[PDB]
Amino acid sequence: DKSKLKPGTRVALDMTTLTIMRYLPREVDPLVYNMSHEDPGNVSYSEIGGLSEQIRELREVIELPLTNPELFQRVGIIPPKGCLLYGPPGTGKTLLARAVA
Amino acid sequence: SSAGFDRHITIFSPEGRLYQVEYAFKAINQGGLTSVAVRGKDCAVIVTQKKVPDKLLDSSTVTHLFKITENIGCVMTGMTADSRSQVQRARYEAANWKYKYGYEIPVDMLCKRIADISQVYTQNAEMRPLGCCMILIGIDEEQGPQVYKCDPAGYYCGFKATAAGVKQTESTSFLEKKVKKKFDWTFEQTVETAITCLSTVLSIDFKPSEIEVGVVTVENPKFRILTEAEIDAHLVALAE
Amino acid sequence: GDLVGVNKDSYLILETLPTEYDSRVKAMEVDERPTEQYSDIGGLDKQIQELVEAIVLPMNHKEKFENLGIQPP
Amino acid sequence: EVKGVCTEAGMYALRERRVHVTQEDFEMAVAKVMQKDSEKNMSIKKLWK
Amino acid sequence: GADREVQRILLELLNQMDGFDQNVNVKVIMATNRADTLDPALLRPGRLDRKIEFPLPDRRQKRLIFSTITSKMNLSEEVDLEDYVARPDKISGADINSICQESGMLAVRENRYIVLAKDFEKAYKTVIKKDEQEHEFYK
Amino acid sequence: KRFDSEKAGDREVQRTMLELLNQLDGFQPNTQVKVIAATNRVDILDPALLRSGRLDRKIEFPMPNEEARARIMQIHSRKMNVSPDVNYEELARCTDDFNGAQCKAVCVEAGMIALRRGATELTHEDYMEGILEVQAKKKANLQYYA
Amino acid sequence: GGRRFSEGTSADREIQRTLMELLNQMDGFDTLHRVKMIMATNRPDTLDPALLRPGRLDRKIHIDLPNEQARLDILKIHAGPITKHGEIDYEAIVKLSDGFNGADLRNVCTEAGMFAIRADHDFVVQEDFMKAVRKVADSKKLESKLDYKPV
Amino acid sequence: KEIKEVIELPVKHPELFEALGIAQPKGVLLYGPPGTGKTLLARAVAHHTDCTFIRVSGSELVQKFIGEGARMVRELFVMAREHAPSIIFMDEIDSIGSSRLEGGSGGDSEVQRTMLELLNQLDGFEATKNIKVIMATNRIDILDSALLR
Amino acid sequence: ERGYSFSLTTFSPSGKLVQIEYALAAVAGGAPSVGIKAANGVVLATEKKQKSILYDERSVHKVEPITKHIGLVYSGMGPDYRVLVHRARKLAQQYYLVYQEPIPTAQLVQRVASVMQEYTQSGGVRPFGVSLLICGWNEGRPYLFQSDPSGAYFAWKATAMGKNYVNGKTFLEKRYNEDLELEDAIHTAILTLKESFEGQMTEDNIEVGICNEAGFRRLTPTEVKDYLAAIA
Ligand SMILES: Nc1ncnc2c1ncn2[C@@H]1O[C@H](COP(=O)(O)OP(=O)(O)OP(=O)(O)O)[C@@H](O)[C@H]1O
Ligand SMILES: Nc1ncnc2c1ncn2[C@@H]1O[C@H](COP(=O)(O)OP(=O)(O)OP(=O)(O)O)[C@@H](O)[C@H]1O
Repeated sequence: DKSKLKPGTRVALDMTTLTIMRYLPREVDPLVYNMSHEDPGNVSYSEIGGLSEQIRELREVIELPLTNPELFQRVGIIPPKGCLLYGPPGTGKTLLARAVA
Repeated sequence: SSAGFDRHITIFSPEGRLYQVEYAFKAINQGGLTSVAVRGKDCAVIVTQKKVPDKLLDSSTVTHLFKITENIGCVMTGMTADSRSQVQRARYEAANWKYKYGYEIPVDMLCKRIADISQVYTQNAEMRPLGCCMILIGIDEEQGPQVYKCDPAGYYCGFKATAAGVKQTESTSFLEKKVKKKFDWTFEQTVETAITCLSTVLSIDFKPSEIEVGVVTVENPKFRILTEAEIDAHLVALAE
Repeated sequence: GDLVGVNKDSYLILETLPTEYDSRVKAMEVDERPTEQYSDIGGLDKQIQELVEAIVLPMNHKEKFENLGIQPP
Repeated sequence: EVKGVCTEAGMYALRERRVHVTQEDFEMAVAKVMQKDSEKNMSIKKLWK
Repeated sequence: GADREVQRILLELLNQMDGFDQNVNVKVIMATNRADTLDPALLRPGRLDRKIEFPLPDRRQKRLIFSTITSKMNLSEEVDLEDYVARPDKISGADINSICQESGMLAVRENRYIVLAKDFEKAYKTVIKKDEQEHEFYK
Repeated sequence: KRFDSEKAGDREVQRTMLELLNQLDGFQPNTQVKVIAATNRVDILDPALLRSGRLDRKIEFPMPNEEARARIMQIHSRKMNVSPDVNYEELARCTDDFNGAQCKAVCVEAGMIALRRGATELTHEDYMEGILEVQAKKKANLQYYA
Repeated sequence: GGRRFSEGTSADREIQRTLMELLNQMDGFDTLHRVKMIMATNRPDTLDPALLRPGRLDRKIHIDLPNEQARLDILKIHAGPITKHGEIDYEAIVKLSDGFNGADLRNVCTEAGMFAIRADHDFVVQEDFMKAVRKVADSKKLESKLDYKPV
Repeated sequence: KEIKEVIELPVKHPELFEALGIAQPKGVLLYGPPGTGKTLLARAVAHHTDCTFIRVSGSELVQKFIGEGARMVRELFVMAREHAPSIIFMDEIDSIGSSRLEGGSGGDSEVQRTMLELLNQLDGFEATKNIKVIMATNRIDILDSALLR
Repeated sequence: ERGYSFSLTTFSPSGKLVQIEYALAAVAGGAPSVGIKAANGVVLATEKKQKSILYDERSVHKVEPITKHIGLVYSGMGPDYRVLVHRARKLAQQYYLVYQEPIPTAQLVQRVASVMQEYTQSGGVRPFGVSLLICGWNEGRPYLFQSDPSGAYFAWKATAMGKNYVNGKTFLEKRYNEDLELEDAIHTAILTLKESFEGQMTEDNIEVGICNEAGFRRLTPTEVKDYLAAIA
């Protein structure tokens, strides 16, 4: 299927014939493999307290584009990228990254 | 950026600014208090809450409403130690106007004498610029009421209704919406707006025990601090 | 990230090769700790116990701290 | 900068669809290119006379 | 051994920018944040002629930007934005887009599809909490 | 003592500080290995890992008492031949502002002083000479002071 | 992150180049689609304002420590699955505590568990919590210049 | 007029310079900070000369790994001596040619070998002839001073 | 104080003074102003704004008289302006007590700039952040001078200061001629102030003072409302 062989894709050549056996999608770079595979905490919005104003507001901007973009069609407006969790330490800012993951 | 010692003493920056004086503008906000001045057609209202943290503390030695002369009162925001030093200067130079000139000082001329002194503290580099604000009221002959505001930079101007303290940008935004619709202003119309602006910005709906009212009138030019009973009288009257 | 043994001709994965690393933390590995009797310490016996309460009982009583509902520091 | 003045005077006559050029076209052209941080002000260079 | 590598990139850039071939029918566009920082051999006319500044959008341009965003937005029938045009505390162009998004994200949240002219005020108060005024001193 | 960007210790420390900190609690639970990390200074630390979660069992080390130091000197003297007529009241009284390193250091020196004169025993005279050998009699008459 | 500036000891020139790479790639010429970014720090005072400008980081959010009911709620969460008898004066624990940290109220739930296992008790008593706070209160107050100044 | 009678005059009438008793110049440095007459005057003398013109920018000799960027230095001049009526032009000798720094700290000694080769080739072995070099860069306070004697 | 008295303005290694150049930066970012000298009188025009509808315009005045025939405006900052106004008020009195004659306009500017220069060399203080425009119609001929935070005087036909002053400088360079009348000068002064203004130009947004040979005269807002009809 030579139409898929886009100029800049990655393939696997034969050792002797040298012709193309199988094309390969991308690389992984096993350095950043380690930034993928780890468990957060199996936490369930119940290991966190006194923050439901901030939590629900944060979940609003993340969950809705990745679940239901039809609301954003009915408005028309494109959703924004992301948020910043600034705060004086120990408040529980790394605990949220457990929860959303 | 910072060149020389422009973060420390009152000299200029390469951007043509300075920094100590604009630090002093937000040296008021450590006081944690907001005061509102409203001038009507025949009156001038000053309203200011007070915070009483301790039960072991008097309800008499606290209120910032001071009396400069018999026809001029004021209110102070910012820190307290710098405020009372500012007031003794204003009491002192009001009396020298009498001894030198003979007649009672106008409320406008007093703000020049204060803002000149605050200028010099900005000006010579080896002294502190006294961060606290200043609001005056008073009745002038053939000019009606006036409201002024001295600043720690050293400038003043007249106003119609202007608050100071912590919350201005919500308080002045409300007063603009109140003034530009061109309503009447008599006496109790002026007092009720001075409460409800401070009521809606602070969002408290309080008991008549925190705020103090310092109105002056054309018919009675004496500076007068209202009783807590009659403060409660106005508050239930505007209440429907 | 694994250092597998590879045939020189077929290029086949057949070995595991236990995967060492930099020599610097190898130089940091200090084994064979001599047994020092706690009574060599004078006057600091409260801090000794509070340490032994902190670490050694999490090492021994692994299941006492799990059924109670807490986590050892 | 002589080229820049020639291009800006040419560009001013372009938008008017005109093959002619005035003395004023160059006067606004040099003033475009003469944009420096040592601003004129008359007070930078006269206090030091 | 690093500042020499940046320096040789500059010299390599300027040679094939303007050397002996003056390579025709190509155009070079650049867009940084600060131009008083870069090399004064770059800013010379005949190598870079258009010194285009992008200032902050003033008044009479907010009405242009508000018109274009809300041309695609299905907002309210009788809201006016004009009170939030003459405001001080200069506003960058991407802030307007954020205000329009923050309004709509508040508009979704109570299961609604249209504007009641209160979410715009929340979004405006939300985005403005920063450092502020000119202090009415030194004019 | 962070947020301070001042040369030269403004860049190379804070990451290694952080890569420590994000390793301790971090994202994944690290209930496999215990950290018993120790300093000799408290207030220079910034409150970043200084809170709970990380190191929370604050173990202060007090100054060793007269009774603690006299106990320590008795421990280090146990391995050697000592005459039993040694008062620990005199030892605890004369030892002031020492630690376990310095109480050991006198006990080594007082034995070697006894090695010089060739006796097989110890007395309070040896330790007083051992104490004076530590600082080597710090006394400079500044001569301004009457 | 941090702020751009002038001639700056060439090690720092790299990190600005690393930062300029990050500013371009996540929001630049190309369209970042179905991708969301969660940034989290403690010092948002001095950064690049081109990094904090909206469009790439739309809604920043502050997260405060004290509520006096959150510390009640944090306490109920961490002391959820612990064997006791219900004789727990939570209010006096809330009142006497300067915990200010859900990890600290996790630490308080750890300490009272440590005293309860002493003297052979499967249950946890309220006095263990009172010893748990005073160890926490002492451990914090033996410190100085513990500043907490953000933007 | 200086450039015409420092280049075309040693070529078209060498017997004049061989009659006084002094040797002919070969080294020309051009410098002007805003770039005024730094290429036009080069390209003009490259136009009406009827002589071979070689232009090499001072940014090309860097080549990826070691030695290769050094070997083509001498390979240029033997081509330059192959055609005796020729002039080599250098463009922006500012990076290669700055300063001999330390080796363990920064100031990597890799392009330094070429600067050693360039200075020791034209006058290290034999004083050659009919070879005129032209160097054009601004910033005459940051490049090395040993080739400036 | 103690006896420090050390000048905090010294020469750069280049050979320039640093703080005066920074004080000129504060003047350039101030309120715009214009002044035109037109063979029968001199017209001063400043540009006064108000951040709210809550301020009062009958209180703070920019055009300020000095003797009876000498006016004065500024373009820099506000509180420092009022200092050297009161200084110049007293400074014109010692002339009139001694000489019993109104002070010439050139004689003030020699004295005011001498106050301002000597102020910068002395210790412990910063320079002012105000530039001035002084005018007056003394002995037939009118006058128009300009000072600066360095303390140097000039003699303009028509200048401008504040924001966008170079734009107003080129505008007057084409607008001004050899001579006009006083009313034509007012019409071009509002024209050049309308260059960098904002949309509302009422009787309150500008503030204009003239100098007749009959004397100094400050314009009330009634005429400025009436003269702004078909302005520029
Ligand atoms: N508000 C809270 N409610 C419940 N638990 C909390 C809360 N705050 C912190 N925790 C506890 O803190 C731990 C997570 O660490 P946390 O996120 O507090 O560190 P952090 O706030 O990220 O510190 P830093 O800001 O210095 O990076 C979790 O084990 C959690 O039990
Ligand atoms: N005397 C001149 N006559 C015509 N054009 C000139 C003259 N001097 C300079 N220029 C213009 O200046 C531009 C720069 O060319 P020039 O050779 O002077 O410097 P340059 O080589 O570009 O500088 P650099 O060496 O930094 O690249 C050219 O486009 C040229 O047209």
